[PDB]
Amino acid sequence: GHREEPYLTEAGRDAFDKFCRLHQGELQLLAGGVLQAPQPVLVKECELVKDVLNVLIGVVSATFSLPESISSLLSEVAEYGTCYTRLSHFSLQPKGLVFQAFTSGLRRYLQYYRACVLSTPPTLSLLTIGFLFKKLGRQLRYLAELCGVAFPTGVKLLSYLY
Amino acid sequence: LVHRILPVAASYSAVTRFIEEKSSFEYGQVNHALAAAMRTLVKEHLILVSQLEQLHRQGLLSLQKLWFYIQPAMRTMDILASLATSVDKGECLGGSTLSLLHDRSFSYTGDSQAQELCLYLTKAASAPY
Amino acid sequence: MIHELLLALSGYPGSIFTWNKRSGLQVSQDFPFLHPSETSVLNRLCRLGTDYIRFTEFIEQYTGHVQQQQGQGGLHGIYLRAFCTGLDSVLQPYRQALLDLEQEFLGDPHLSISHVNYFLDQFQLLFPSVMVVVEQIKSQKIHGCQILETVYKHSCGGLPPVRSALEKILAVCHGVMYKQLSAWM
Amino acid sequence: PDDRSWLEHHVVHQYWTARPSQFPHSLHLHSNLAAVWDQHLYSSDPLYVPDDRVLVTETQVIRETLWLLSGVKKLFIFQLIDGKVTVRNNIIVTHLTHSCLRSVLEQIAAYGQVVFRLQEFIDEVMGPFRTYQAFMWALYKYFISFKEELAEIEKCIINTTITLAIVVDKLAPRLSQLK
Repeated sequence: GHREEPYLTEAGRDAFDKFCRLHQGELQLLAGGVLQAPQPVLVKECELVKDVLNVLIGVVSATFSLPESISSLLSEVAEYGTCYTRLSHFSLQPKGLVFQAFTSGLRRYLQYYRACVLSTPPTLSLLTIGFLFKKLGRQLRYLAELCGVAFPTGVKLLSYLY
Repeated sequence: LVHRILPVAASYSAVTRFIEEKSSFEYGQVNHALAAAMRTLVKEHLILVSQLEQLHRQGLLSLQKLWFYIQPAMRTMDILASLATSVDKGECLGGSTLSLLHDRSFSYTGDSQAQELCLYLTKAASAPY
Repeated sequence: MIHELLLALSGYPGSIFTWNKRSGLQVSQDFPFLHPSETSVLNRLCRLGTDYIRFTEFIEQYTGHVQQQQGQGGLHGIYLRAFCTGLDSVLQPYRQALLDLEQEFLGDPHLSISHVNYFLDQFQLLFPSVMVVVEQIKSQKIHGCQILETVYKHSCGGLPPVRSALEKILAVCHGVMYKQLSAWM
Repeated sequence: PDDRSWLEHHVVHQYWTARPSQFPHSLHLHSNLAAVWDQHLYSSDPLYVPDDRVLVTETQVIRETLWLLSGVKKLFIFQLIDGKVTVRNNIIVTHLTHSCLRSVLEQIAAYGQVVFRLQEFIDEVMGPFRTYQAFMWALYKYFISFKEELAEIEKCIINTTITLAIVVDKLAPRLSQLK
């Protein structure tokens, strides 16, 4: 034998890299050389997922301060956590007193969203985080459209919220 | 994650300095009992930190678990540290800082996390009065 | 080829499967790596992913974009958002299928296009049928309670999977009507 | 070099691309019947004038047939020229001299048109009778398991020797059900 010589449809972790490198170079030529994305993968899978897990905490990571089509995948899964940041930024207060009460009532949901990460993913695939935090990030995102990040206080907030 | 666990050290140094410096008779009878009911909370923080070490020795402790464990004890020490700074700085002593604790019970009351600490501290400080 | 297609079908456009609104996803059709033999399989798979991009796009556009405010049931309004909410939950096994696919490619990287066509044959009929059912609702600006009838008449079909699938969304929209009726009576 | 070396080694490319090839082998009658018969014919002075052929081997044709019978249409070989799928004429295998081969692939193409039409019938539902809808559902139920059998044989081209007489007798109880 020698074999029937596996097609590009079959082999997919070395010819996959070859095709990825080739279409990347083709696009870079078709623009001119002002695009510049090396590495069909890199860093790893788990490292990027842990990076995004830290994005949902709403703080710094290794790729943000808070193929080449990874960025399109990465934007919606980072933008879940950049929405978590805008509710903790709406919160410090324990004038207006009922505004302090409403702001402290937000934190009882923020701690749930912070607890769901680092309990349900102990690093899964990145597409899993994209699917899982759509049914979870949406509920948080409605409240970020709600909150100012000024904001009403007194009878104006007590009547707007009713 | 190290940066968000670090305020409890700053709000432990203040409480332990207030207990040694304010136990003499130039600050008066009320400040003794006030620091005396602060002293049990210092012992309580130490009791927490020892159990976490006993857990850390088997490689079982993480920084995330450390954050979750110290979140109940962060609030208590924060109220104690801010109050101790204010009482030493303005040199308030006697019953003028037994009015201040009655006010501090009111000052943050919207979630009433701080009222229940300060009511306890007032009762203890007003026991010799 | 391997992660690229799963990237495209999930709702983020690929660079090989170029997102258009008039041809949906289309394979680039200019590589000397592709052929009429594999092209047709890729087009058949691309149907489901184009419909999935449209589904997620509509659901995102109409869920959580306002405080529910004036609002009409063709654009705003509680019934249409309820439709989007049910539409995401019926689409959950497609997400599970893509996640399962990547794990199988991790176990063995030599799997062919016949495997993915073979597993995804059961979605292959289910997505085209429900696509026009939501399309007529979107185009005609169907407002109010007529939305329930519009999906209801095509869930009186002669295809069992479409019947179960549309019936779930119709239950979701009944829920919002029932929640409002449970006070007023 | 970089990608072309990976092509030249690990991947075939000799029928899909209009690029002619020759394969070196030991030859010795058991697998050189085509060239031996060609030399016999040429010595008799036909007068040569052969057909254009691009030299595809045997095992590529297997995968193309399994694709046709699974229900995917419009491939490189067995492409329609009247509406009916018919095998390409650029084929010579190094034995059988393509006279047994054209007959066997011709019968298999005659099979492929029948399932081509049915998959076309299912296709025209992707773009009120209620009985047609329940008809294509059962047709579909045959097609999923049938396609699984075809794809399984496609896997065993990747991981032992497969030949024509294996796929015909293996698909005997399906060519019964197709009639």
